Amino acid sequence: MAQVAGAALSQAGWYLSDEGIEACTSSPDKVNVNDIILIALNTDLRTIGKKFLPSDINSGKVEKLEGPCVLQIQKIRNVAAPKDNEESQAAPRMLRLQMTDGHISCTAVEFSYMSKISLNTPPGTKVKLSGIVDIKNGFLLLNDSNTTVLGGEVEHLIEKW
Amino acid sequence: VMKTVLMVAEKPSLAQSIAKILSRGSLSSHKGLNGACSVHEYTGTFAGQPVRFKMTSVCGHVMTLDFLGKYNKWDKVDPAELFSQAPTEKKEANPKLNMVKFLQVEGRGCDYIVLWLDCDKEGENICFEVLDAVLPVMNKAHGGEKTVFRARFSSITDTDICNAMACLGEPDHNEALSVDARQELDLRIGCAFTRFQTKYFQGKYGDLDSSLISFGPCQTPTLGFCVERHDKIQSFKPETYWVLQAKVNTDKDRSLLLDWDRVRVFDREIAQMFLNMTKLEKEAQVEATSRKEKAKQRPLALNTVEMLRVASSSLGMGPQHAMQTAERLYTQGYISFPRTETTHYPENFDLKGSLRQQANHPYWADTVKRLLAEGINRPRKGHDAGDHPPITPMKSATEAELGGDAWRLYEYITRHFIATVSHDCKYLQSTISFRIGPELFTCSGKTVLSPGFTEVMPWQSVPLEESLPTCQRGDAFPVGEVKMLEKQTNPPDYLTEAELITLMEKHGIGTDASIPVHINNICQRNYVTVESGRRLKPTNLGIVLVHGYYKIDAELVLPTIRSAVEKQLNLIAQGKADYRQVLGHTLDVFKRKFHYFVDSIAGMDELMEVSF
RNA sequence: ACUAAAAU
Ligand SMILES: [Mn+2]
Ligand SMILES: [Mn+2]
Repeated sequence: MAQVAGAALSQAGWYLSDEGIEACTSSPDKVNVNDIILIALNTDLRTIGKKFLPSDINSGKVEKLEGPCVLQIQKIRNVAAPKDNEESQAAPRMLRLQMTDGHISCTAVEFSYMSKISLNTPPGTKVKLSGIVDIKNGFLLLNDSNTTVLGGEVEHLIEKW
Repeated sequence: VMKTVLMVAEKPSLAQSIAKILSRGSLSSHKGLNGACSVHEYTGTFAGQPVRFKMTSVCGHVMTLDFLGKYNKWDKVDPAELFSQAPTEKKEANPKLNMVKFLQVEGRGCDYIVLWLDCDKEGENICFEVLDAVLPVMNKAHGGEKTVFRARFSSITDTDICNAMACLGEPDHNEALSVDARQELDLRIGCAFTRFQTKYFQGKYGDLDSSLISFGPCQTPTLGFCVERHDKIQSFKPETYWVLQAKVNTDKDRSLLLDWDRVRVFDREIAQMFLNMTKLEKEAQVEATSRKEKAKQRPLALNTVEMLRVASSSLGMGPQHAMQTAERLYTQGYISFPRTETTHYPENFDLKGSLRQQANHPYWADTVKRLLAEGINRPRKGHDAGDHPPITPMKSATEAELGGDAWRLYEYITRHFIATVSHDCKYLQSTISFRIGPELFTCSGKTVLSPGFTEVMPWQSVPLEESLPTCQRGDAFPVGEVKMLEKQTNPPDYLTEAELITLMEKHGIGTDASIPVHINNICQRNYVTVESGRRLKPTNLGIVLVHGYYKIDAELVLPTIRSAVEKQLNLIAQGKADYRQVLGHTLDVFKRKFHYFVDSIAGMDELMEVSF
């Protein structure tokens, strides 16, 4: 019930800890892999999961990221438009995502238009990284091929206005 | 004994033109008591019977609304009772022109009246003032036969005037009531607020002793626009953004500057990543070669708003100065009516003749001759407001005739007229897309093929730039250097007169004949100052007034309120509401607002205490 | 000596 469940989480992509896995609602003899994921999409990765990213992603030594991972979005800013008008037609959309595994923060930059992440995407939304993902300086290149939005609400207020 | 039909026009020139057209050249002229309006007599037929025709003029509004009695004196009244206590009467306008007496001595025995007045709300109001001036002195109309007629027209062309005379109608009383309600609202609100503010400020601050602090439903929002622009200027924080430019070379001589598709990166680290990801490359590939034909589109007809905008922008004239120059030109007979509101030419206009009259001027003689030879292009379809034909030249001129500002305005008007019947400017836009490493760049340029109206408006011209090289997909080119440029977001500048006129048009504040008056008024009351480039810089007086209005009740400055009141006025102009009901329901609301303003004046007091 | 619109 423990080792096989951890294997299932690893296969799915999540690299949580044992305490976090048991924290995700796992009623004995009730649910194994689907409901735990269902509640994990709605609970804070910082309070649940374990680190799996390298030690010094932001340093620049890391050149590629391997393995299918899942991370939590903390902030999304349009780096191609000024702060006063965060949305504008002057420049193509380009979002500077901030992502976390619960322990280490990293930054992702969008090359190709991604009609799955927008300025209206709630913080705490989960993004799954598939395949090899390049990092150039301290920034992870994200496109439509290597990013899948899994949704989720982590009980966060508006933090706006 | 044949009867007489009295016809009235809003202008002496309009009356003369209409009488000449309807007379088929058989016109008799006399001068009236006023000395400006004239009387034109000619024989004809009106209702299947011989009848004399007496055409005359009324110089604008016969009467103007004002308070009657002591209430016109400021020291012996409380402005609070200017709302629902002070009686109002229509006294006179330009009393030196005895217009009422002129109409009475002209319509002494007239059996019919045909109101050849302007087809707008002000036209209908003058229709009814002419009616209540002349109807008492007309002969009694026995039987059910109608004795009052109105003619609906837009142009001053022969067949248009003749058919308009053929199909006559009846004046609309609701539109006159709408105009009267608007006049009462504006008079009461503006005179109450201005009296209060002037009597208050002059009694506490000495630097405003001879000043006139004036509030109005049309100048306060005009000042608010400039104050809002000044607020944007004073509350702007510049931001730093980085743009990558790549310079490539193709023919060993020409160097192409390449623009970035992902323009305006606002993070230094991201921009540095893109630079390090691109500059280590010495070859660029070509992906897209777009060669698309497009046409720059010719202008519409010239309305007063566009003429004022262009005069303020390029000609360097104020709105009131431009209006005065246009009025002088129109009176001298060189330009059509300059207070037109229409961008659409009449379906029956002598465009070819107007161009032919401009066929002996060295600036555009060749262009006019070629256009007449190849046939004029039909003017663009616009908006027909049924007010007046658009501003068009009517007589040839030269610098030796007009001179200076009048010549410049005439030149712009006739160049616009030649352009609006010319061909479109066809230009090929060529874009080449380059790949440098993993990043994209584009290079765009334009090459003209048919100048069209560009020949007569050189300033709406596509710039002359070298044609892009003939490189197809897959061609490789050497890139010299790829550099990152640091730039800052420039702050917006103060409102220009053209932009303010555009905002007034958009929000319905002011009219075609009141925009220059409002701009000049807010300039003369020392609310704004005209700087270099016709920029309206708000003064401390304007800033304190608008900011205090926002603190107390912002609804007195917001542009939308004038539009809302205008909507409620059209409610009775269409007959869907009651004149007295709407009048009272607006007056009481504004009276409550004024009382709140009086009780809460400490806001503006403490806001002005710091700056005088 | 106001407000807003027509007029030369
Ligand atoms: Mn008129
Ligand atoms: Mn008008």
